[PDB]
Amino acid sequence: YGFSVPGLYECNRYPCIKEVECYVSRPTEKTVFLVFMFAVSGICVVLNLAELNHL
Amino acid sequence: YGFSVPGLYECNRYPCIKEVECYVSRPTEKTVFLVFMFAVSGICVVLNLAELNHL
Repeated sequence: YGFSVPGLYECNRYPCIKEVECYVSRPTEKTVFLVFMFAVSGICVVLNLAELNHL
Repeated sequence: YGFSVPGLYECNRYPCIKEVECYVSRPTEKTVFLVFMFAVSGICVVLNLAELNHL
């Protein structure tokens, strides 16, 4: 997924003719959710590594 | 105009986004009309040249 959800998409899949432009819903909220989940998962990873090192 | 009227056109003029496809009305009749007018004009040109040469 990367780190952001763009508001525009360029699509060239059949049956679309040549290349078309499509528009996404709530890109900003989805970006915020993505970043927050990444941060929480990183914290979990750090704590798990600390535990493993302690063992 | 050339010698034919194609049935499809590819257009990339503002405000159209990128390139779009457009469809023409009665391409075959217009092609026939174009060729017929060209032939008649050519006959007229030949006759006029013959007259001028005679003078």
